[PDB]
Amino acid sequence: DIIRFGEVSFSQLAEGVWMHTTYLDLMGFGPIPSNGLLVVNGDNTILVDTAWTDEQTEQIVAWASMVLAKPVRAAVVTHAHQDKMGGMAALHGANIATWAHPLSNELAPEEGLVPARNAITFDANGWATGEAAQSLAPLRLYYPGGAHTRDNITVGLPELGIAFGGCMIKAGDASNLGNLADADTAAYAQSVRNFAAAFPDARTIAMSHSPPEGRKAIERTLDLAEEL
Amino acid sequence: DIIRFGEVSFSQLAEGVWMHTTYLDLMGFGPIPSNGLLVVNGDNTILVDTAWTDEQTEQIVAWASMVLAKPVRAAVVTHAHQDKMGGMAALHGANIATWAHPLSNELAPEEGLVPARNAITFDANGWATGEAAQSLAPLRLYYPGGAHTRDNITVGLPELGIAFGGCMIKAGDASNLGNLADADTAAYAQSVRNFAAAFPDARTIAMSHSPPEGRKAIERTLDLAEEL
Ligand SMILES: [Cl-]
Ligand SMILES: [Cl-]
Ligand SMILES: [Zn+2]
Ligand SMILES: [Zn+2]
Ligand SMILES: [Zn+2]
Ligand SMILES: [Zn+2]
Repeated sequence: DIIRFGEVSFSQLAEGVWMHTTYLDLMGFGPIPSNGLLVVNGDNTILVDTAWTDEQTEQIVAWASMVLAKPVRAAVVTHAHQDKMGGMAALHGANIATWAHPLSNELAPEEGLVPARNAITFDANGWATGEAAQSLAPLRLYYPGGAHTRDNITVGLPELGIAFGGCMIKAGDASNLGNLADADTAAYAQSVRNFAAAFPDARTIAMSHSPPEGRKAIERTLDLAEEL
Repeated sequence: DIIRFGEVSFSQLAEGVWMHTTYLDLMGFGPIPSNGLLVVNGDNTILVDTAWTDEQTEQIVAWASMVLAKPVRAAVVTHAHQDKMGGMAALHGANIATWAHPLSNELAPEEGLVPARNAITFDANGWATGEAAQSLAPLRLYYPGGAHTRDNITVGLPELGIAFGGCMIKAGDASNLGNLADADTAAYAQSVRNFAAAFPDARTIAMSHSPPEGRKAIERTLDLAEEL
């Protein structure tokens, strides 16, 4: 079931938790879907990942404030690629506090992308702490290590049993890990393992480029990551 | 009009000149087409580019020897990416002399690809000379400079008015230059210009990822390359 608003497709994964999907024909080979989340916190929403473009990101922001009546107050992006950070400028124009891994902010300019305004502090165990943890709660943010990119992070909602693997996690029937141009192939398997252990009980596994699934998406991804 | 043989699609562009198209779902976003050529030289064919895989390349080789009755005697590859060099092992297994730009041979191992057995000697003007020019005639091979990759080369057939731009050239209605992960963005425009001037009279412009077209494909590609 899907609500289509402008260029955006919204699906409810759980109460207060929506998925947004937008498309871009990145390389002329056909439109590519990209998935993020909208997480309701009281009278507002947390945005996980932008759409591909400013204009698509603006449509997400308007949907949250005008249809959900839960305007976006903070956003976190899962690494410095265009499907996850392409609309950063629209967020900053709306004066929305934005958050990323410190390495995503270093890498974004060379990628043609705008850095977030805040660095997430991750503790020595890979969990967010400090201002990021407090402001983005109930979301739990976890850095699993290098995989799809060196800066990729993951976000979880343990109470609801939902964990979002970003672009690191691929579908349970994947034949490949998608775009490895900036991947960390040596660490990929272990970082999948860390993520699986960071959210050991979540049964709903969401990811950037295919719809939500069960934990087999982790199993297939690790299998693929192990034969790199 | 298209002949489908196994996984391969063959189109005749001119007498003695065929196009081969094969598909691979490279990143899980849908199958991607890749185009090469089969050029009849007397009782044999010259192969321009492999298919995505050994198995697809073997089907091209069998088609040439068994249906065309013009077995492949030499092959040239237009740079070190999988759509152009993925089936190098099948060529060498068939004992087919293979040829590439010297930089494609240096780059191929890190890409997971097998180097060709011969380096093409390009003269100071970017045209092939020596053994490559003699053995691959009537094909004219031209190095335009860095663009889609630093090693990309182009092949022409002036008498037939056909010029093949590889992956450097994109379609007349392209919105982007496809996969720029290894591109040379500073030199891209000038190398498109060099190619356009290397084959100034060809009216049929073939390329890797869309069907043959007129010279507007050059015009649109350069326009895109100029705004990088
Ligand atoms: Cl969990
Ligand atoms: Cl010409
Ligand atoms: Zn990515
Ligand atoms: Zn992605
Ligand atoms: Zn290429
Ligand atoms: Zn290509």
